[PDB]
Order: sequence, then structure tokens, then C-alpha cells
Amino acid sequence: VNKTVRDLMPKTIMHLMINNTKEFIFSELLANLYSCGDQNTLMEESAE
Amino acid sequence: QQLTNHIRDTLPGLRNKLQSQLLSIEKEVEEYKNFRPDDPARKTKALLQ
Repeated sequence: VNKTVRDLMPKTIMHLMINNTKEFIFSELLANLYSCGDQNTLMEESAE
Repeated sequence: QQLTNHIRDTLPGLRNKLQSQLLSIEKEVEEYKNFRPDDPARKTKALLQ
């Protein structure tokens, strides 16, 4: 039993928590940011 | 009535296939339902992607 738990836990997390996050960053993050209103305020440059 | 009562306890299989197809389309048709011939925001984000 111990071997199986040690084996499946890493694999579970990579599938559900890390790879779903990478796919989010590459595929959707751009659309989520653009879809916010007032892109002018969103992209104001620092005074510096 | 005899035919209707013959497909019961079979429908679950049809429901799973119909639900599976809807899941692979629904993620895409959201753009189509609100499609407009004039949408500079839709065009801009499509360009960036």
C-alpha cells in the first residue's frame, strides 16, 4: 500500500494542480486580462 | 406504452453520449452565441491570441 500512495500522490498533483495551472497561463490568462474593463486604467504607465 | 417502457434503464447510455458531445462544444459556442459582424474587441483579442 505504501508504494502505491507514494507513487500516485505526486502524479495526482501534477495532473490537477500544476498542469491545469500551466494550461491556464498559456491558454486563458491573456483573454481574462483583456476582458477586464477600462483597459486604459489597466495599462497606465508608472510616472517614473 | 410497450415501446416506451422498453427503453427505460437504457436511456442513461444515451444521456451520457449526448452530455459528452455538449461538453466538447459548449466551451466553443460561447463565442458564437454573442457573435456580431462588428466587434473590435473580439477581433483584437483574436489577433493577440
